[PDB]
Order: sequence, then C-alpha cells, then structure tokens
Amino acid sequence: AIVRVHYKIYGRVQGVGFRWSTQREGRKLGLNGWVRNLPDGSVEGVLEGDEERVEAMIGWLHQGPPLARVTRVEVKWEQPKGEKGFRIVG
Repeated sequence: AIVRVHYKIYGRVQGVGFRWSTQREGRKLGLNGWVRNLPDGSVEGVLEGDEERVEAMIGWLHQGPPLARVTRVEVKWEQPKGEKGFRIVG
C-alpha cells in the first residue's frame, strides 16, 4: 500500500551530493517526495509511494552517496498526502 515517511539524516550529509543523489535514487525507486538541507547541518525529506519502494529507499538512506557519512536516519511514518514528483527544495 502507499505510505509516507518523513525522514531526517545526520552526519556528513551536506556538501556531499546528498540531495541530488537522493532525488536520483528516489526517482529510480519510483517514489515521490522531496529533500532539503536544514540550518543545523542535517538533511530532511519526505518519501511517498508503495511501501516496498519506501523500504528500499530507507535502506539506501543509511548510506547515501559514497562521499556521505550517515550517522543516523530518523523515520516518522505518516499518511500519504498526494506528493507529485521528487523535488529538491531550497
């Protein structure tokens, strides 16, 4: 079924191609949502789509691109809202 998550990523996650790689992977996996940098140095975003696709993406988010160093992925499960496309915001 379609599900939604709000995620936060900590570590070496800005200046490492994280947003562009997240969008690339999200699209490959057939997900909608968005990703953005936060002032505290973390990355935040939303995934929305088939739960199997979301689960694969959460797996990916624990690594990110080779250059990243992800220390923690925080996940909040939410009701889908009708996200269209996967966008880099900010």
